[PDB]
Amino acid sequence: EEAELELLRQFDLAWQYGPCTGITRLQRWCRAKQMGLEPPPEVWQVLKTHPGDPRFQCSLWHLYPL
Amino acid sequence: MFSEQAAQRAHTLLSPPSANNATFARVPVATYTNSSQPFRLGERSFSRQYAHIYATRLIQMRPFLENRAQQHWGSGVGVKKLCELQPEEKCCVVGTLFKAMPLQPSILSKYIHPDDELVLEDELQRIKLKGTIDVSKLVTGTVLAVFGSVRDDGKFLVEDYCFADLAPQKPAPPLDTDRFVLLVSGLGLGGGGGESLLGTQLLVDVVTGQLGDEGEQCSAAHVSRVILAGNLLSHSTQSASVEAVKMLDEILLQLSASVPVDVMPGEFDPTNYTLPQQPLHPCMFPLATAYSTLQLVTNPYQATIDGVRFLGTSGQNVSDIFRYSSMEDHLEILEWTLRVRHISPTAPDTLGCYPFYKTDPFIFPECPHVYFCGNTPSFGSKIIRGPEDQTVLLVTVPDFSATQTACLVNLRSLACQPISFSGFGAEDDDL
Amino acid sequence: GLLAFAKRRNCCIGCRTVLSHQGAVCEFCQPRESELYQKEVSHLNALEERFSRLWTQCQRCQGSLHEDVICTSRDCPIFYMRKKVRKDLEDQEQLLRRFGPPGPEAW
Amino acid sequence: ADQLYLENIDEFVTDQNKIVTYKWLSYTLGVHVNQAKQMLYDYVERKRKENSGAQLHVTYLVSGSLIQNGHSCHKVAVVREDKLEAVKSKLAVTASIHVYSIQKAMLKDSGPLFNTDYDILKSNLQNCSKFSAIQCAAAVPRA
Ligand code: SF4
Ligand SMILES: [Zn+2]
Repeated sequence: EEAELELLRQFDLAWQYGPCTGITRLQRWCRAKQMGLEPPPEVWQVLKTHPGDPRFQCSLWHLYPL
Repeated sequence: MFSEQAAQRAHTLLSPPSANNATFARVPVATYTNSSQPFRLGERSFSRQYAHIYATRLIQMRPFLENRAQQHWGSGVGVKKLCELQPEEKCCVVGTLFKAMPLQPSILSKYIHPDDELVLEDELQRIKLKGTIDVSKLVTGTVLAVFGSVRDDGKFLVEDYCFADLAPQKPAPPLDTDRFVLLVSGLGLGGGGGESLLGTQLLVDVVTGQLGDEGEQCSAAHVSRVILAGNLLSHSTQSASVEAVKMLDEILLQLSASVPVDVMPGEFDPTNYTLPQQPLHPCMFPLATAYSTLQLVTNPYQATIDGVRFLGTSGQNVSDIFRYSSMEDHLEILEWTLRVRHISPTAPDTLGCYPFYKTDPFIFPECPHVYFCGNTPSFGSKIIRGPEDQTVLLVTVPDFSATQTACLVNLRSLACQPISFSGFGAEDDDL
Repeated sequence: GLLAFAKRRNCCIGCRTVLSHQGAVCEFCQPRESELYQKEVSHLNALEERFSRLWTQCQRCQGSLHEDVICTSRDCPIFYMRKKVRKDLEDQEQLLRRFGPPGPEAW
Repeated sequence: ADQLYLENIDEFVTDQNKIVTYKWLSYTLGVHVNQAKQMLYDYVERKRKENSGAQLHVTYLVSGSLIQNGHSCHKVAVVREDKLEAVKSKLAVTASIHVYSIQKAMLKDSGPLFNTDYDILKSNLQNCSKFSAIQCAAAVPRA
């Protein structure tokens, strides 16, 4: 923790995985894996050792009335 | 085809009564498969934004255009991203169009104007385009490859450009005895004349087996299916619609007695507005839901009718392209839609759709044997060829309220013949 | 405070009578149901047409068609008029699921 | 036998002053459709050979192929009593001729010939494939 919260914030702004501020984080991870762009096997291995926490399993701007 | 065989016998009906009159049987429909499952929407969550659709469209359409620009311009390839371009160097770019037209209405008849620009756009930035390219034949939303160089004013000079093209097509088995399929569109129940009433009556009387001699009754017994394609209730003004569903229920009862029927929603029909239109709710048809020969489908309809695979719409993509382009011929617009590998490229920018996010479903994944359209103002049909062994029959279905014309498609020779109905009017040839 | 402790009583679409069970129509106003389905699907149809004209206008005012919109401009009517149609559509879509589905979906 | 439907038609047409299509005369007397067309042709031939000056008007149906501009279409028309032979000579192939209706006093357009068939359908709604030449098998009330 506090290092796992920057890896996800770095996965969320890389443009080669998609334009993602409307959906979940694991849905975008599996969308890129289907098309197989290059999802890395570390943004998966922190979404498995946690429960349904809203500060891991949510996009950066999931507040913010946009 | 049909009217050739309809005279192949003897004529009995200008005669006094007899002991027996012949009867027949409807031909079996021993193979059918609906494969329109990507258009049936079970979850239907809104609250996304329209940027997930363009991104997956580009990501899926990119290798087709790379693989065609290789064999269309030589394997000494120069394909490059839009940011890595050096001034005055020959390269190929794969991107998405955006047509910048004024006179397109904002929130607060054709719409093409003598000045309007094209812009090639990728995920990161844009660039303007001039040179040898058509300014008014192309529409916003087409994905294409292009050849040229970055000039000094930041613009781009285009020499030639290529589209995605036709998809592969497996061959169909040949048939033994010819089966026919009837296509109708746009009855317009609610307003549109009284000659349309006798035309609708004569049409259902011919197909059900009430009219004509043993020739017509032998030939209408071979018609295997009936497809009704959109715009069933033409409406004069919304703000009438309650009394029309009663008559549509009666007509679908009189057709569900003999044939199998498939019913599709249209531009005015009680469904949603976005483009994968969902089937009609059965609570508006009390009488016709007694029989299991009536079926209710959606907008984009696929099927596999006796080996031959069909795909069609109710004519909402073709008229949308007709609004914001310069082409007039509806058969040509249908073939152009086939050429860019997308059923409706102007969506979403001037034709609304659902906000998908996993995969764009309007990209052709295979090639259909028949490909029809909806409520077009006149009949037309054609055969086109692919680069590989790919042949496609293209039909435009007329509108019944004005022309009173339907289409018969043979399933063994793969040809289309018009059928027209006309009772006599207030006609007196002595004035 | 108290607003969270809802019971969410269902109501008849025809004559507004609260009752046990989830069916949309009332037993006295059950026959007239095709007309009550006809009514309100022409409302869902007009909310669908308003969602799409607004959420693609932000894409042309922003410049790009491939990246997210971030503009909370308090002097634009576009902002917060694009926020309420999501909820109107959320509500009007759920009122029509009182009626069954018009077909299967797992075939 | 013959006098049965001959007198029935002679009281339906000339006394009650009605308009008799073949489908009305097959829902009244419970007859097959082709036999009803043959009945109407029998009546018109008898009463047009007897007298030649009756108060009797006929309307027929002509169907068959045609070519307008290359393409082969199939034209089906409900025609009056004056214009039959010209419509027959415009066509290429002929495929169906029978009788459609008879009248007492002449109409102006094809207006009431839909009203009659519609109204006799309106009360007779559980049977329309009853006197039909084509009898399918999978269409029986199940759902
Ligand atoms: S909310 Fe209004 S100002 Fe902001 S991008 Fe949309 S249209 Fe433009
Ligand atoms: Zn009630």
